[PDB]
Amino acid sequence: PAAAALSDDDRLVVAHCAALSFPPASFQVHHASHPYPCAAFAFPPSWSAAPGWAAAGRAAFGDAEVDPSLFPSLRSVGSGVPARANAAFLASFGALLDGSPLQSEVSRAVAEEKRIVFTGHSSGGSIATLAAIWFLETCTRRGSVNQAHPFCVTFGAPLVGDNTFNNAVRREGWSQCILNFVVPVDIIPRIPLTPLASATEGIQAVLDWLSPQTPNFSPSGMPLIISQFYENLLRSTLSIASYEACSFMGCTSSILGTLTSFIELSPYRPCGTYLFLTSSEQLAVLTNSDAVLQLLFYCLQLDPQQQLRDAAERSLSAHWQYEPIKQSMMQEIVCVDYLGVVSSTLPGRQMSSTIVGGLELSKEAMLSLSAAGQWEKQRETNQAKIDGASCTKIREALKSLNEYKRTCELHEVSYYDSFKLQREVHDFNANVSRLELAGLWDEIVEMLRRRELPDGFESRQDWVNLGTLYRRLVEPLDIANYYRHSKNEDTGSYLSKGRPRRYKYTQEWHEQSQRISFGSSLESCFWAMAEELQAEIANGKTFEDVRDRVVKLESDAHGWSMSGSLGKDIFLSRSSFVIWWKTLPENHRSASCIAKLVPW
Amino acid sequence: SHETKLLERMAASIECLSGKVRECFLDLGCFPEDKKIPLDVLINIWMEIHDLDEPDAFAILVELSNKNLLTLVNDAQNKAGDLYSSYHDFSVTQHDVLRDLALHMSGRDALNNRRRLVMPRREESLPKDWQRNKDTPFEAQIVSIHTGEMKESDWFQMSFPKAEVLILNFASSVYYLPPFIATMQNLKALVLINYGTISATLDNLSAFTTLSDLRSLWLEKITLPPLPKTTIPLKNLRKISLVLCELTNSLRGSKVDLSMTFPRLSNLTIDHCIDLKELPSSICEISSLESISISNCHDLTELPYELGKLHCLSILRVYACPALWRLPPSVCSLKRLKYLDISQCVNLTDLPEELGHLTSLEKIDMRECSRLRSLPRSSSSLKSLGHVVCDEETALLWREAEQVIPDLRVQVAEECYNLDWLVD
Amino acid sequence: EENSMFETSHVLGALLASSPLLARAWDRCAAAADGGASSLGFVHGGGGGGEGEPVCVAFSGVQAALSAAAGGGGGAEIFKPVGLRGDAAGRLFAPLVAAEAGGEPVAVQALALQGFLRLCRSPEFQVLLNQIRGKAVVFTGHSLGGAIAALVALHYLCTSSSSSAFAPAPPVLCVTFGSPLLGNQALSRAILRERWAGNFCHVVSQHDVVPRLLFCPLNVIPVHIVVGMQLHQLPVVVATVTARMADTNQESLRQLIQEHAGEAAIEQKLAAPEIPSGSPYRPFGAYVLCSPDGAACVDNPTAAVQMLYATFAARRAPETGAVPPEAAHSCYGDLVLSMPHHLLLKRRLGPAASNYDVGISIALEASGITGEATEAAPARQWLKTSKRVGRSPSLNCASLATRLGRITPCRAQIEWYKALFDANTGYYDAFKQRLSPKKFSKANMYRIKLAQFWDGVLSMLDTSQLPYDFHRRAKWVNAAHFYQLLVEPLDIADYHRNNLHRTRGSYITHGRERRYELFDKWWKQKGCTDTARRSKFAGLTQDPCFWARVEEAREQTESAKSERDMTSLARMLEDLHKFERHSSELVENKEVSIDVVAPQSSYSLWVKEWNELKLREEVRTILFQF
Ligand SMILES: Nc1ncnc2c1ncn2[C@@H]1O[C@H](COP(=O)(O)OP(=O)(O)O)[C@@H](O)[C@H]1O[C@@H]1O[C@H](COP(=O)(O)O)[C@@H](O)[C@H]1O
Repeated sequence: PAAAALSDDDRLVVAHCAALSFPPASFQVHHASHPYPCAAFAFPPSWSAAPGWAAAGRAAFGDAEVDPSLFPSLRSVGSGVPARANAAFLASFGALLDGSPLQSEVSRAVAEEKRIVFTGHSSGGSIATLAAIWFLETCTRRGSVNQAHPFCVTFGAPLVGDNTFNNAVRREGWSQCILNFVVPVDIIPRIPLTPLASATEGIQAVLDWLSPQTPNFSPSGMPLIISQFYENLLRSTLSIASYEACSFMGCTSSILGTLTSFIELSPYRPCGTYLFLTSSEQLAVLTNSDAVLQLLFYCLQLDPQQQLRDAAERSLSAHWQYEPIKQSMMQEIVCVDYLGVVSSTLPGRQMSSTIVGGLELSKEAMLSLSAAGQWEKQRETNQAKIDGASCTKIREALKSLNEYKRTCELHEVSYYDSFKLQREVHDFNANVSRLELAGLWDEIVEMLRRRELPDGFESRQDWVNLGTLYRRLVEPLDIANYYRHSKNEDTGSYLSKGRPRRYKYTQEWHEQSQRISFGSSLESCFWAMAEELQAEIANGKTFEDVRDRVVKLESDAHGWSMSGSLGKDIFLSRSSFVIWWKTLPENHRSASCIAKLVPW
Repeated sequence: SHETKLLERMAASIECLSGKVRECFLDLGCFPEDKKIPLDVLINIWMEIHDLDEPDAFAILVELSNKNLLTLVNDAQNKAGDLYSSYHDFSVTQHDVLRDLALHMSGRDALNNRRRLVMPRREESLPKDWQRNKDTPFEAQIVSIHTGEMKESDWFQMSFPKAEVLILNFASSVYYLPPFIATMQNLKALVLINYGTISATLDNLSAFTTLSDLRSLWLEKITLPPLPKTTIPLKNLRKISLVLCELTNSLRGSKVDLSMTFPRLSNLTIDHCIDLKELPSSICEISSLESISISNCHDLTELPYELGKLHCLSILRVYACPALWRLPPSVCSLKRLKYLDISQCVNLTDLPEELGHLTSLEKIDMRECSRLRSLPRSSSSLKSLGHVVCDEETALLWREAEQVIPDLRVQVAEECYNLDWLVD
Repeated sequence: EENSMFETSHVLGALLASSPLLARAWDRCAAAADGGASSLGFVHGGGGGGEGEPVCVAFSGVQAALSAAAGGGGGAEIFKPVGLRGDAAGRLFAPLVAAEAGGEPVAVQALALQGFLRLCRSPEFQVLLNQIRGKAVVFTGHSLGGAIAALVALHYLCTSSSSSAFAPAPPVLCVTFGSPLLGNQALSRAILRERWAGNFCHVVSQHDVVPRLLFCPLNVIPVHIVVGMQLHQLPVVVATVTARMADTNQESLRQLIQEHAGEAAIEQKLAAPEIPSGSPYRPFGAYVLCSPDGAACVDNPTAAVQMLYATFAARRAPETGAVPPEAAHSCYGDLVLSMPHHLLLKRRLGPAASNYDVGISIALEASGITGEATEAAPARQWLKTSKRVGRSPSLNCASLATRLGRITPCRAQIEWYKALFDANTGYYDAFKQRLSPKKFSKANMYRIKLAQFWDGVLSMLDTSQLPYDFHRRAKWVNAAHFYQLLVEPLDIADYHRNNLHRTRGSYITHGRERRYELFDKWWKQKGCTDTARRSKFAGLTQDPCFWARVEEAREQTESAKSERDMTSLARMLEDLHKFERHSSELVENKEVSIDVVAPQSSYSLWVKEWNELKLREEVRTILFQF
């Protein structure tokens, strides 16, 4: 990860953001020309548990779905599952977009050719993360891809998002644009891990202590509710860390599934690059999300001789210690990698609580970090195998099927009709190639479901183009196999009930790349809609009852033929569609949008 | 017409080739029309007729096939070009026009006392012209007969003093051997291919006693009658080919010393034997045997225990035998073995532990042996293996043996699917 | 290898300890122990958080212990195992024992069964069962009563499958908070085969005697000490039971139970079912071995026994006095309060080969064993035996996908063979009659290959090398359904060609393969968890066993053609009429393939023979009454 190292321009930007966040709704605009012209948008923090942090809802964690209009890419490409985030934080950002003039200010800086950045402290930095993603979505959708990527600098921001949310940003490649500075003893980033709505009194109490405006001059000291809340926070952090630890370690126990329904697990996961402030001269940089989550707990373990009241006081005061970042960033700071150093350490040797980058971790912490590092290496190894023998075999099978299509096209027949009959040896050979292709593609889909591959696999143009070619050449063959075995009379329609998941995944990959409406690229599944129409017309229904569906089919065929996505074997004067069309009533045939594409 | 405009061109092209090649072309023409011709029987009859025991017969066959004169059908799952395995996996198919030209060339000779007598028709009765010319028996070396259900009364007196081979193609449930089969004193090969969909029996067994100097036999779809106590020594017999023959345990009840009935038998081939529980142990008492080939037998449960008594076997080809599960230990004590084939043995649990004693072994074929997942350690002592064909799963097993034996080569072969089974 | 493998038991133990579920369970257990002398069970309560917290129900079996102590111990008299299929009431555990054949039925402890029956007598228990229906229930309890709770939990789950016809069953978790062994290995196998072992937990103290005293043979089992330990939880026969405590050597008793546990912990490796001298009691579910340092969760029953023996054998320093069973069984609250505190402490360390060894050592220290003692030397090796070696199940499924893709062309060739003979006789009759042997051999080869591949898949499933959700995936279940519907008639033809129906028995009852039954169950579950008339005959027959029924009907008709006894022929004609009606209904809906309606198919011949038999006056008279 060479991108982990911070360039001199990046360090200067971070130092400028720190000054604005910690000066010596109401967003602030700051313009600076050092090192390059830039505009900074600061977001004030929130010191209210409700509705600032937790809204009014029956959910125990305050999670809500993301608005599709504002964030159309924050979703699972394969399955279409929308991402989730904090309800209060999402609502606050939406108010700024509609009410605040922030939408006008960000456009002006773009017109000034200035790279924009987002900065914030505590809950303010959480909103800045959403703002940076929103700017990325607008630029990506339009043709202005030359715009500079936003810089999201956060200082101790609470965890916001979900597993789907974290996966989406990594797939696009926007994780490098988000920088998170977190003190190892800070308590604020770990607050979302404990249930927020269930325990609001404790959250409000600690927020009042951390609020600079709120006076905190209790003669006795920290209230007992805060001390009790700290103990519950540590226990809650242990539960979520342990549950996620078994995921990448290989536990696979039948009791884990049942325990999920009986214990409360926080859905929030770390997102972006995290830079732990281990010391003044060192800055641990971690990019793996799993490693960051483990570090959030093992860095708060109690000392051998210390009370929970004393530990809570240090954690509370650590939230207001990000000020020396600006002064330290001016000089060179060793950006020592943490996952590499832990992995480089020999097993057994130096297994004690060594410095290991300045943070004296525990024995279980070393094992957890090592397991997380090996999990990342395993995923890279799986991609190498898929990109090797598997990729070569797919291309050879496609070449064989292309020749079969060419051979049938020379006899003025469609390869769809020929495959449906399955008369000669050529049809059998095509069937063998189709079965081999299905197995190779299913392995890729199966591994993607369980996250055994890097998040950027679905964004590579080589695989997207290969999937489109595979879909637009073999789907009609699969449709013919479905209807030649009379599988539509015992299960259902091809487009409704029985459709391979691999074709759905490939279609969604192509739609996302071209930024088109989802579910509109149905050119491959053209014969399926035609066969169903021919089935209904012969099941008792008349043409007048289904003429509404016929004209929709004709309109889609005309539009696809203009772009060229439509197959060239549909109007070869000997296909089933051409013969069926001529048998239609003369009134429809006389006035149709495909009256000239047919080989009359 | 086409006889002089086009057929005469092919006749003149054949006339360019002189002697052995032309007579080989005529012999191929005499074979049944549109029928798959195994390579082994064709090579055997060529060696018998033209004395081409040397590989010059193979060279002549290659030269003939190089001029688009005969089609050499070759199995797709074959990694050997012109090896011993390929020598028993090919087939020869001739074109109709070339066969018609050969028939015209044969008809150029006299009707009687010709060199080759062929009747290219499916008429149930015997040819009337041959009956008219039955007064003067012919001396044709090759005679072709194509009749349906024929009984003893449906025959008349023929003789062939100089004949060495005869082809009999028929389709019926029973058959009676014609009396004139007792006329050739130098008959060397007999063909009894049956087109009947039902199993066909044979009659006139005493005629087999009259047969002498016979060295080849190719039965197909024929129910083998039980062998009686009578010796009937076919001393000159060397090769027997049984394809789709239902023994019906007739040889099970026969207890005759096979060292005298078939003393010079060398090659035995059992193909597509539908009903065969176990081969008799008497076949282990023939020391002259050198090539056993059991193919597509789904009922053969166990090989004979005393298989090592042969002490002369060189090629063992037992493939497509799902019922077989273990190999007899005596196969370890079988010197001079060079080609072992256990391909498509789906239910082969393991190999014998004394495989190391199998010296001079050169090629092992264990393709599609899914159950076989362990190899004996003695296999590391085979200092003669040079080529092994097997799947990828057993490649890891052979990875240990390939280090000890430097010249050992492991070839990975994948299953191939075809639709030829329907063609027939 | 070892460097790439990590130990996960301590992580699961920490996850269990961090959650307040154990604390709430112990609070309910203490509430029951404080005055549950009434016939009604412990107060359900719910905790106020009906949605946030699942309903927590405790079960104290002190009254059952008093009833047992009234009749005295006698020696195994209260510990004699009792079956479920034959004895007691099989209605409660019909899904548990509806197929029992091996080493006795599932069986259960007599005292736990008596307590369960006593609880079932009270209508308030049934009312509470009705109230908690459709929700999540946490079943707790201390000592034998906890085991009783487990039984109750089982019963609840044993009925949940009845209610969860379409939707998945609600999650119910039982803890039993430390109880003696309930069932033998048969019960554990029955629970595991139902995918039902993940709903039970067990927390056992390091030096507790009750959870491990059942390891000794039943003839020497100290019933008195266990019944008195249960009695001790009651607030202050009782004098006589407490008198048995004093007249018992703690050191000698510890020696006996340690010897018995050592004898029983190594018998698994030397599996000798011919010599079942030891007590049949075996643990089930997952055991959370707890200690003041921490916890360790073990799921392998053999590893559970090994770890239990290791942790009891490993004694603390001799300066500590002999641990009394009362304190050992009555200190669980202190441990519940202590383990999270110790797990939240960053204890500084004061030449490990690999990370796996470090994890094993950490788990052993959390389990409470003494590192300096020699008992840790075998236990580590035991911990190495429990862990499985191989690739992840996800990669196994990914490889199996391409394996199935490569094997499918055999099924395509079988389909071609079937389509070849679909116009004259049918592929079933052609396969049975072995017509065209040159193609029958190829069909048999492909069938054998497909059967071997599917048997290998099933064997991989049985070993637990595949994901638990394998049977709930559309691709695998539909592929299995296609393979079954296409190949099973060939298997039936092969079975009936060897005349196995007259020797082995009926194919549907005894001759059917486990693979086809599993595939049918998978299809049925898929249909439940998730019509226009067919204008043409289906490609494949919907009923995979239709041909077996046809053969049975033909045999019955042939027998009836010669049967003379009116009483027998009446029932055989009734069965023939039932099958004729079923076949007519199937044909009218066109749910059968065209090869069934083939002119020379066996179905047409059977129909002709049945009509000829019906033409008989006696058959017509018999059918007229029916
Ligand atoms: N009635 C059915 N019978 C048998 N298989 C079916 C049926 N309906 C769908 N399928 C297949 O089941 C898979 C769904 O699992 P899916 O991939 O979504 O994964 P999950 O849902 O578990 O995550 C898809 O591949 C469907 O493939 C289509 O059906 C033909 C099968 O023919 P084939 O056996 O030669 O392939 C193919 O031609 C394709 O038209």
